[PDB]
Amino acid sequence: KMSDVKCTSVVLLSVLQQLRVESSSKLWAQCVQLHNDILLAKDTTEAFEKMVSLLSVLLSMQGAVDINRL
Amino acid sequence: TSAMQTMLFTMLRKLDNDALNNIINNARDGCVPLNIIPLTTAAKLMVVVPDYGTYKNTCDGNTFTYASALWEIQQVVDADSKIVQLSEINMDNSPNLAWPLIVTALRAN
Amino acid sequence: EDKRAKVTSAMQTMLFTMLRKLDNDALNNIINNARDGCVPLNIIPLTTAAKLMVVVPDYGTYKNTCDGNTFTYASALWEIQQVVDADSKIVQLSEINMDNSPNLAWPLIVTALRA
Amino acid sequence: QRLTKYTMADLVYALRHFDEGNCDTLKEILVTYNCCDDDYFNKKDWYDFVENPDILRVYANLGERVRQSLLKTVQFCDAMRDAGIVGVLTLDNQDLNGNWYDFGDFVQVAPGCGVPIVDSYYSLLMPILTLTRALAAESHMDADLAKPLIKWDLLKYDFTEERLCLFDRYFKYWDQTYHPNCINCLDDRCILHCANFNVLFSTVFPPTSFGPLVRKIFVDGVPFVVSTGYHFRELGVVHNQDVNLHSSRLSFKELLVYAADPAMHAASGNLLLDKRTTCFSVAALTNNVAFQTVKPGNFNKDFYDFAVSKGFFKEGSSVELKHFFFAQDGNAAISDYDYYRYNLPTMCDIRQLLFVVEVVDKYFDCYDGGCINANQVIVNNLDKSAGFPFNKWGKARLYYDSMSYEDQDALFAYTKRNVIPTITQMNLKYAISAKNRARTVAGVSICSTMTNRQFHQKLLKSIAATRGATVVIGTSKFYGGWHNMLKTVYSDVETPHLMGWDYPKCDRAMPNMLRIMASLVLARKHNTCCNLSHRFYRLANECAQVLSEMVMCGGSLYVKPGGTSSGDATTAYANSVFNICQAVTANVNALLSTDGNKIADKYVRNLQHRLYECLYRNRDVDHEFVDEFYAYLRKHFSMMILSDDAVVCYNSNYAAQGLVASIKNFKAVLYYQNNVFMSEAKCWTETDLTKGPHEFCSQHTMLVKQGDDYVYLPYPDPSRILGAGCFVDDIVKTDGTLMIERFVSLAIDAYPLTKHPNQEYADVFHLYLQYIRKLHDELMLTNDNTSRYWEPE
Ligand SMILES: [Zn+2]
Ligand SMILES: [Zn+2]
Repeated sequence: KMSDVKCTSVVLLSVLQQLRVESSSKLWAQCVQLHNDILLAKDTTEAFEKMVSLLSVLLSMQGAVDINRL
Repeated sequence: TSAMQTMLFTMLRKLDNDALNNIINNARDGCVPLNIIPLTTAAKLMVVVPDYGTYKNTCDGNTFTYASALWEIQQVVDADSKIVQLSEINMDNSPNLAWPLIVTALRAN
Repeated sequence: EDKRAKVTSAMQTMLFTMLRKLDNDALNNIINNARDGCVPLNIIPLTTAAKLMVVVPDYGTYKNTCDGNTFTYASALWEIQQVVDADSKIVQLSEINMDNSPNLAWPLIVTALRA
Repeated sequence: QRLTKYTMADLVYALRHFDEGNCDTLKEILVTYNCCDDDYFNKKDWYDFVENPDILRVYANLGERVRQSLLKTVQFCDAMRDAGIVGVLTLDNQDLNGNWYDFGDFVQVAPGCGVPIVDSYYSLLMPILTLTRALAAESHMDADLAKPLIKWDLLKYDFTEERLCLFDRYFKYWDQTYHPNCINCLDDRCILHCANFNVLFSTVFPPTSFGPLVRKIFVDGVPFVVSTGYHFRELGVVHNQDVNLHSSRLSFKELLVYAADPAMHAASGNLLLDKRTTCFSVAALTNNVAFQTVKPGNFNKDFYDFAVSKGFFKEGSSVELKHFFFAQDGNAAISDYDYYRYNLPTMCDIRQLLFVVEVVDKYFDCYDGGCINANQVIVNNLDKSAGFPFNKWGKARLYYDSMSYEDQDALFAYTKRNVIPTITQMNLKYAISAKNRARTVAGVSICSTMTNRQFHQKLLKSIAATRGATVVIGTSKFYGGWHNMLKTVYSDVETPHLMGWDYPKCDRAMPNMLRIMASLVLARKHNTCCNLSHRFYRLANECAQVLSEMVMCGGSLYVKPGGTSSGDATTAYANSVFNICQAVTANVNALLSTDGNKIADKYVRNLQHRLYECLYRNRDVDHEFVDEFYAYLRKHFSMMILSDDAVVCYNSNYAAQGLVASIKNFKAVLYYQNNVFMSEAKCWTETDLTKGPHEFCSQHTMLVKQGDDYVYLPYPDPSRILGAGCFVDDIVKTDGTLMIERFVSLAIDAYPLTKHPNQEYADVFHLYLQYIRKLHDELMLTNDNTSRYWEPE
């Protein structure tokens, strides 16, 4: 599933950018590091662990909550 | 925007990873992380739990289950910033607690 | 000729704005102290800039560069007016220490004036 | 008596003919003289300059020893002159404490009438004088490292007397005219000669004394600070001539010159202390530091899903999705600027450089050139940034559509009599890669590119239109072009093998001496339309504009120590002049370093002899020898060169004997010429010419059947084609026309993969065509449109 995880990472960091995660340099840098480690991954175990941590940024932010409609 | 979120959640459902499904599903009930979910041993995770019905399914004594990992609960603090004991979070005392509660736990190896 | 006219106006406006900022006593002193009126460009900011910007990537560098209200640089004593972080927020000097180092948006930018 | 174990010859050899496996001479010298301990050599890659930069601190511990040898040589030379002794000074007659011995080649003629011959002595030492920081002591008050640093006057900008004092103290007997200020040189050879000394002498002068030189001038009674000259580390001080004070109004042209001139921006800015970098900076133009990020690639889900349904991106397959647009953090742009820290002052063996450049010139002796006027300049990329501050108003169209041709010619003429020290701007690039490293571009300004085209475009266009030559720029791979380029390099080599090599950190470590050499070679066409003074000012402007310019990053101006610029008109060509120079240098060294008496072929044995004697003697250019050496290289070391990418078809029977450069010669040459270590892991060798070069122009080569004959085709890495399909630059989301055009171009590049034995590679082409047919039906491409691309017309 490595190709799907890497493609997902691109979509996920892109929405974090749309939500202005770039505003806080501490958080953006963490988000970029999780993202690039997924893209450079060989082991899907690690790629998923990084995806969990990166996804939690999106789930943590409030107001812009889309998951409620799932 | 809406297109990106549509693709993102569609792709996450297709991956169908248990940790990803657990964090999205908890988030859908109002139970979200406060920080980036830690990956290393004894790293600290903080989450918010909106009610007892959610709490009883994620916490058992001092063990917290989240993102397909166990976490060791160190402390629980309520919405009025008071300390709540684990023995006090139950069906009989719940009506008097300042929910949502913040649950602090470390990754259990 | 509209393209040329817009460029001409923009260029003149820019150069004159800079001249108002540029013409001062320190500049006259550096030129007058030249043997023939010519000086290196790279020594003008060191002589004429009243304001110094310091960009610091971490706490250890901060402590050895701008510890407290004043510091010495380019043979001048500088007085800190403000510290702004990488998120463009104001940081107090009392907030920059080793214990709170992990909580700041490093690098920090220190603004100081010649004492 | 009481001489050291090793001689100056062994130190120079060990540093210039460096090979990590056989480096015992160097390791023993460094331990013996306490430059480092023995444990130092257990560090992974202890010898590199990019990784483990600490090696420079270690080589620097030889610097005092090296200057002591230079000083003893001068004292020796004075003594033999007074004694009436005539003779040759060599490095194997001087030990590592600087003591002289065994004067067998020395004879007496008459008291007071002797003369040392030091042309090989100093030239052989020259590359290690900057490597070991031989003049570091001269930064101290008594030229003594045990004492305080010289309290240099910040306002001093000339240093002519100081350079002459150093020259006559260390190189007293170098019997060739030195002109600290290169503006006074008679030809281009005399500029490289003098610049090479300036590189060494300029390292003991303060960093603030170099760069634009300014004066206070007035317009309508209002004072301005403008550049009226420039102090170059390599060229000395160059003054402007068209300096006019108490003018009434400025012309459009004067506004362009002043707007581009940092004197107005830096002198008026904030003082900047930037601790995120080790590079020298001048001023902040703002009160708020700017940071710059790079967003993720725009994922084309429809393409990806389409490909998945066809069997792509499956586990265990040979074709992976490896190429992505990686996001960047805040402090990326500066970490990119900080790689200029690897450009070190580098002194060259001048006797060798002045030979190699003649051979290099022969390689370009079939191209046209000269100066063209403004109305002869072709500019297609008018949507290119005009650079700082011009880019606050518009793109190049804005300036090209404003200035008349007469004004464009006048700006050009200005640069033939003065120097305009422009500002360029660096920016992060959004692009696809297999790596997460930062990538940038250079926003070279309009006040440089507008005049660089008038000076160089005729040549650059001639090179780009010429096929069959060594430097191949602008030659299409299509319609048999790849095949023809390969046959051109293969030529008639007797026992052909193919080689390529890598230039570790090229756009950053390339020294200013080789950058000057390259601009001097490209400027050699200006003989019937440019006098000597004009050729010098044009060099001074190219240097001020792209070697030591001011570069804006974020919100501030930093000084560039050297390297190349991706936004300039000549980089694609100047890099080929360089690639040839390094390849020629490797062949000159490959032959001179071998044992001339172990050569069975009398011809080559005589070539090696005469090569030595055309470098360190016979200073006048021997054009017949150069033609002969050049012909030798054409026959046994056939090169195909593109900007920082080369293929060589060489005669392995000669390379085996050390008569032709091999990869080990390139490794040694790069080590001391560009101060970089080149790993063999990044260099390919191929023995079977049935297959083409492993990689050239980032493409692989295979021989396939076509037309009941055989041809060579290039092919892309399938992981890049699928990555390119999958991620976009966010411009095709609104117009299917653009989506189709990029997919068709990718489909064409993927075409040769159908000839490949690996079916999974062939499938990428077929995937693209089915996708394109779908796009054309929704909005036709067939396999015939892609097949015709490799069929000669
Ligand atoms: Zn000269
Ligand atoms: Zn000319």
